[PDB]
Amino acid sequence: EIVLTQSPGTLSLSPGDRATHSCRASQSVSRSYLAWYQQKPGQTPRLFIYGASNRATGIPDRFSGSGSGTYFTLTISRLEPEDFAVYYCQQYDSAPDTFGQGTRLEIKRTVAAPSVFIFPPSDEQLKSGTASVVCLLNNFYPREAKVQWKVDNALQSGNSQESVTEQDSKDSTYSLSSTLTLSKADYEKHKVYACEVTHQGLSSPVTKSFNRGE
Amino acid sequence: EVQLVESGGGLVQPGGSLRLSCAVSGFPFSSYWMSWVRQAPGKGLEWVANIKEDGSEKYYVDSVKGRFTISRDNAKNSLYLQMNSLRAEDTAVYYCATDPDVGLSDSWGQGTLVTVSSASTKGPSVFPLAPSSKSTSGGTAALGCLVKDYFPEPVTVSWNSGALTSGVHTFPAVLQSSGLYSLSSVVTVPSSSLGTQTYICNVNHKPSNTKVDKKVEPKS
Ligand SMILES: N[C@@H]1[C@@H](O)[C@H](O)[C@@H](CO[C@@H]2O[C@H](CO)[C@@H](O)[C@H](O)[C@H]2N)O[C@H]1O
Ligand SMILES: [Cl-]
Repeated sequence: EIVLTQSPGTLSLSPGDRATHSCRASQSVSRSYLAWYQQKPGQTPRLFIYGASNRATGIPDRFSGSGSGTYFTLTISRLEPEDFAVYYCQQYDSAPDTFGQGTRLEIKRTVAAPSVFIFPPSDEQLKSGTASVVCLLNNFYPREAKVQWKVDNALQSGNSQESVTEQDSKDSTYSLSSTLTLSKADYEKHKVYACEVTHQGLSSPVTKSFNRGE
Repeated sequence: EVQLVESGGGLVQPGGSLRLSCAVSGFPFSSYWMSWVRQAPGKGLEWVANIKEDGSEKYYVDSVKGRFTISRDNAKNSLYLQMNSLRAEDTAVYYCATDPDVGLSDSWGQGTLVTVSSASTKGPSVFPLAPSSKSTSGGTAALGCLVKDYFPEPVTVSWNSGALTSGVHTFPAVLQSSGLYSLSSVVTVPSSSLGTQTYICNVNHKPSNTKVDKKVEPKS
């Protein structure tokens, strides 16, 4: 097996910056049978580079590949906001036609604070024994954020889950949903439900709350 | 117009089998090596198998030798993966993937999720995330739909039958401790539209043949 090792594992660069993605092989890859793919979250990979340096159909000039032997690169000469992805190299010289582990490229932008919104459980859901409380953080950067749920001012742990959207292809922000899940019995023993958000763009943390049943 | 269309995936019992098909159009299929590549949830791409243009040479990852078989039908421009003795290690999105020498960006299929599990398809409950003063300022309101307790992936969510697209964020599903998935989809709209425009989320869970339309009504 030819092992392909990609570096860096993660890369964050701004529009206009030059991005370099490396692919090292454990033995020589002959015939420059080395490809690069772009994969966006939850989407089919697109072939970008084949034969080490050839652009695939529909690939813009800012993407280029180079290399031979054991060392290859994929360059984005001038980043555009639509260029975030995981980039994978693959050799197709000798089976198994192995992939590298990918480099996740994020598009850096200037700090952008989230808008925070809290949504009580719907009447319909409470009917059936469970309460989901949703806290939405909209359109922010960087991706790192801390959401703390408080119930009657007591810090919660273990009863929430979070999910984050892919980067916006035009303005490079993210959005995040946090869902607190309780039994209806537990839900009805408390009054104040609060989501407290800490983020680099907020000079001070922002708390959104409601009182149950109002 | 290059298209690779996969079928044959979905939920399958551990120890069971699936037959994956891939119908190719838009380039000379019979000139190229073809492959299957898979991606386990949250993981990287993994090459599975490939086949020469005439079928006469094929290679496999060791973990599937003797239980997966790659074949092709050049007459029907189709690629196949017959998968047997399936295990949870096989759970992944499977892509048919042309030899990169073809040089076409759009040379992989859309992917089919294979979930190796003894759980049953189960359709979501859909609850509104109603707009209110808490989701509304600066002339815009946020609203949405909580799509809760379904298995397996995936679901699709649209708004107003696809008429509403701007300002939509449909979150990646989270797997709950229950072993069921949940997801929210949210949209930001003009607060002035709340009296006037109807907002409906259209949820399709193909694995359970469940379709739900939920109207999301404003709070005072
Ligand atoms: N073990 C190899 C297999 O896994 C490779 O993908 C394959 C690719 O080389 C191919 O060469 C033919 C002709 O020589 C060319 O038309 C294809 O497009 C190449 N990708 O080689 C096997 O030996
Ligand atoms: Cl691989």
